[PDB]
Amino acid sequence: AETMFYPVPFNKLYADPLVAATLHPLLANYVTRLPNQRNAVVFNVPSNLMAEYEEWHKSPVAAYAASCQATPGAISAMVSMHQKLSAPSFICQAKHRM
Amino acid sequence: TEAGRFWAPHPENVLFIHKPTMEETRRVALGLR
Amino acid sequence: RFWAPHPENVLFIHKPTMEETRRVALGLR
Amino acid sequence: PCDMLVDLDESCPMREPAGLNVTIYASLVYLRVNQRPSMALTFFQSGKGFAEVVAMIKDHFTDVIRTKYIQLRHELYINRLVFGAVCTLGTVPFDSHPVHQSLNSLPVLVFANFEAACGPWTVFL
Amino acid sequence: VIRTKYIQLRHELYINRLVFGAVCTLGTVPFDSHPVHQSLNSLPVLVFANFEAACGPWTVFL
Amino acid sequence: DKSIVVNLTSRLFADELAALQSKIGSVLPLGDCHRLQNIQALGLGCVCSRETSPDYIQIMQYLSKCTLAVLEEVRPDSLRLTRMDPSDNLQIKNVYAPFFQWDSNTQLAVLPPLFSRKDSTIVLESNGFDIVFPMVVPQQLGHAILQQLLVYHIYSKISAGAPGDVNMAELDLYTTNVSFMGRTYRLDVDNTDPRTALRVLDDLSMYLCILSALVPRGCLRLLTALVRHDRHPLTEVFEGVVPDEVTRIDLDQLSVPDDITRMRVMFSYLQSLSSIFNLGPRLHVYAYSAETLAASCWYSPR
Amino acid sequence: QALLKLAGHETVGRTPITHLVSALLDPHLLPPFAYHDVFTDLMQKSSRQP
Amino acid sequence: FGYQNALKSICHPRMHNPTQSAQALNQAFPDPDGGHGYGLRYEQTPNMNLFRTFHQYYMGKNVAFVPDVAQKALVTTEDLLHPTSHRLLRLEVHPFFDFFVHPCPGARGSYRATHRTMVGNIPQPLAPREFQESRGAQFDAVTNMTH
Amino acid sequence: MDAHAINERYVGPRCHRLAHVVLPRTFLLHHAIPLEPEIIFSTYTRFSRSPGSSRRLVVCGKRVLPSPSGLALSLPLFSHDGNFHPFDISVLRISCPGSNLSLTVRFLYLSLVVAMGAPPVRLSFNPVNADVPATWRDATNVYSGAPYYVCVYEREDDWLPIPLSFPEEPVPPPPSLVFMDDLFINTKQCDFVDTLEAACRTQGYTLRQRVPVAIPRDAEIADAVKSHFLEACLVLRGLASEASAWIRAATSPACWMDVLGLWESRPHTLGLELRGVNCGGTDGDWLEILKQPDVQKTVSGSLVACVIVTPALEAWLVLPGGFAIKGRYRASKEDLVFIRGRYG
Repeated sequence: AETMFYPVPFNKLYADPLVAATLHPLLANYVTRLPNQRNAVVFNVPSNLMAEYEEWHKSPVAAYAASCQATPGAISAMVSMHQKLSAPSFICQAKHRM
Repeated sequence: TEAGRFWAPHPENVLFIHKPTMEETRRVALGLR
Repeated sequence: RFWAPHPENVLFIHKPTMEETRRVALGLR
Repeated sequence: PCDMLVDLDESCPMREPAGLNVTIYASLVYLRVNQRPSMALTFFQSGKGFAEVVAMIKDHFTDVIRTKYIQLRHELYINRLVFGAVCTLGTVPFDSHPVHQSLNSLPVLVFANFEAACGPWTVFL
Repeated sequence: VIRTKYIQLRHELYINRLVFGAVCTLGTVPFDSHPVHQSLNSLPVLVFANFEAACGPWTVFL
Repeated sequence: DKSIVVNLTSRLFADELAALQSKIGSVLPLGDCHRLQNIQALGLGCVCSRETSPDYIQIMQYLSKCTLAVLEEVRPDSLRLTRMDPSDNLQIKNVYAPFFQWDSNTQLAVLPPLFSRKDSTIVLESNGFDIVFPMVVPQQLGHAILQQLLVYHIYSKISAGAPGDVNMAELDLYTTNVSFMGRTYRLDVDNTDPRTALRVLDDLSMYLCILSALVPRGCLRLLTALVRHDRHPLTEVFEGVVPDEVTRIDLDQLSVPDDITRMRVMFSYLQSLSSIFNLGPRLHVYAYSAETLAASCWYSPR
Repeated sequence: QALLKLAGHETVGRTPITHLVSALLDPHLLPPFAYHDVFTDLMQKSSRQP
Repeated sequence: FGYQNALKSICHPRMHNPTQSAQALNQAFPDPDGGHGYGLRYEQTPNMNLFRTFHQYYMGKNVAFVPDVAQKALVTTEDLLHPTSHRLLRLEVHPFFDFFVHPCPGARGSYRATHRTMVGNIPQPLAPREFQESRGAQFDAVTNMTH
Repeated sequence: MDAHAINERYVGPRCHRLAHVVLPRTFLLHHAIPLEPEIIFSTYTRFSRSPGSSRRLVVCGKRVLPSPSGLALSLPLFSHDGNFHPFDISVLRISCPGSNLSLTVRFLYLSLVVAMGAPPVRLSFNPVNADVPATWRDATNVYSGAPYYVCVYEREDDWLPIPLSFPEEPVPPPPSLVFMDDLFINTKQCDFVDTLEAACRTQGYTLRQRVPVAIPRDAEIADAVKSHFLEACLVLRGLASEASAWIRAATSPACWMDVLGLWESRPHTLGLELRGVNCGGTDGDWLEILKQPDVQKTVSGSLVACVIVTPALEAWLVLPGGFAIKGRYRASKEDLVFIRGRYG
């Protein structure tokens, strides 16, 4: 894999250090020098690939998926988690008593 | 805040350079240049 | 301990690292 | 005037003895402003005894002592070395309340039962 | 009304056409006297108490 | 009898009693024509506040609504005022601070404080309110400030939009200073709310371009025969350089029965400009005594 | 099938409300791995200018 | 008192803008220290070598910064309200938005905001893990979907 | 689209031609133009090979709501002596009346002139109308590289093209006549830093304190303050900006200050005026500088340098720690005419 592939962390659900340390031995050096960043919620992504405040998925989404139980009820937890938090979505939750 | 009290031995301003935040703005800006 | 304010407090700047910095400003312009 | 007077016994307390005697002291400070010589006269009010107040006056004028003597790394004139002097303007009784007034405003204290006893000037530094 | 008039008179517009309205002053009513609503054969008609009448000249406005 | 008693609901002190003592016999506007009244109605500075920007048109526009009353008595618990009936002979005393000499057969009008707010505003801190006084002024300066205050809000809009348009030094001396006989006075217009001073200016631009569309041509052709031939004492604004637009309307010939219909229609829009240069109420003085400063006038509002 | 029930049938204007109630149905959220010309199919059907 | 009775005042643009709320926050703490400007903005550079931009960034990195947002989603519902944490609790200003410190103007910072756009961008102290499950099981009961 | 036809009546007679320009959001996102209705635009052109200044004209701009979409404007084009110049910058300055906002947007005539290439008496009533149809022609800005559209409205007209008068030999190269501003300001910045380095040599390569700030006793901090000076010489030399503080001081009729962002940690905010502070250089005048909230943070903090420009074109580089070097902008009498014409 070191002769074919390289890791690109670009999204909150797709920047994981325990996966990215396998693909290139320089990030395996980065994870083992300072073990603060071994979490997916904490891990630093380059400024040429992602800014978190200008983003849809904005880390508390990425912190739910790391602490699931992978239950069939957790599949429908995520679908009711991408619910827009705006004014004409509150009408569509108030009719069905959500 | 008086002209005669200028070089006070304990002034109100104290320099505080946080060295971990200074090294990273060096290394990022030395990467771009 | 802090240093006390005084107008004779000096910082000696190196001659080479002021000139190697001058080489960089040529290239970025 | 309330502007000139500098009180000296002031605490949270965060205990000091009472007495019969609190003494108003005068002071007069030689300094330089705008590279021109000028003086500064302030007043002091404490019943601490003369051995403490000379140490308490130097802590008040710490900044003014330092900003003057930065000059004399270059020019050392022995006439310039004299800095201040402290007189004793007479006593006030203990626990007499200084009464604030205002005139045209100019806030002006007043001391009841002030009795005067002049002293010499002694050169502190 | 000013908009929908000068559209109708966009092409031809003579100098006599420019005058639009005029405001007179008919009289005063003292405050503390509210008008009473009244119906007459049905026509909703206000009635004022103590309307003392004056007269002003017509002054053109536009 | 007619009178107005005004409560001071808390108290008042001994400094502001001497401040209200010097301001006795002065006309203030107050809110309602009730015998009983509180402190909130008497201020002209209920709209003219300190923390907000004043609006000298809207302050003046507020002044033709109110009833106007003259102080008689200052008490530490109350202020007893006497009112002014809309057709009434009464007496007014020349207390007001920029001293302008009146005489019999003059023509007064009430203006907002336009030279010194700080003189007119005395604050009543015992009740949490400040009472603000107008100034009664003969109409030769009543109009001439409103001529000057609207010229400021034209050219301040140009300079705040782009500072390269207007030189600032010539802006301050011309747009703020009011020219009077002998003296020139500096208006108190530095930080205002011009949002109702532009609606007045947005009403000039309707009357004024109508007056430019139907100028009678005989009066245009008399200018070209006067600005370059003769030297008349009031045409000297216009030098030998006539405006070029005047000569570019000369291309048609004269016609008397087509300038009667222009002189008549222009005449009835000049009668409309007395809805945009309005002062407040009017006080026709018919007697005055210069050694007592006491005028006796006739009140007629609107 | 479930996301098209709660989104409703009605429309605000030109834009339906199914594009505007949830983010799994809003086509401006792109899937993170694109292999096709998804970038021009978004532009021809968008009021929110990309 | 349901949510549909509660909707005459929620769905109103005084509930949905920070411009009225980042000015009352700027008169509270007028000189903020804009520290690390980490997650703020996308600095674009002309590369397509994604092995280059990857390797410029992790080469000699010895200090790792955590934003204001990534240290809220790990805090529990009771640690955030305890008064030993000003700084997490200070920027909990609005339900719908998400505040941070921008380095402009001059040398002193100022407060700005980004919208959260979803229910799930509300942190775990304010929408916990077992609430998102019991809100998602209500998605199941209304649509009558079958897994 | 009403904002084009308003300017043909009121900006129209004060000009020679109007360049009707519509700016899309892609152009707006780069220059960060926040479309509020309070914004007051202003236009003036900076001539070449002639005394360069024209009069400032206030131009109306209205947002277009939807076939493009964006801010609509109208740029004035000036034909001195009967013809246009190809290399002639038409400057748009964007500002709000109350708040603090100043933007400069510049357009060149070759991106505009080329894009233009394909009984009671009756009173006349000529209302403003959008009856005239637009023709939308593409354009790209030379200075940023963001596309904008140019309207050509229907009206010795069809017989001739729009005149230009190309420059003559001898000539500087047209990449160096286009950026006439960014090569004159840059060489005033590169000569300013050579005065800052010259003050180190006459002192003995030292930095002396000016501002009384206590420095914590660590050897790594004393080497870090020196690194703020050498980083400030990389930023002052690379900086070639229209809105620098010394241009504001040369075109002044007050100390003019501009803080920098060292190591690209901050964008620059330039031309801040120090109202109420007379930079005489006496020790009582540095207390009035320290009462400003920026200089308390450029000195106690880190990663920010600060330049304070007197009206006499002498400027200090203020470092964190209170260290400062007096430097001088040298502007001759010929260059003050060049600056106060095109900028002031």
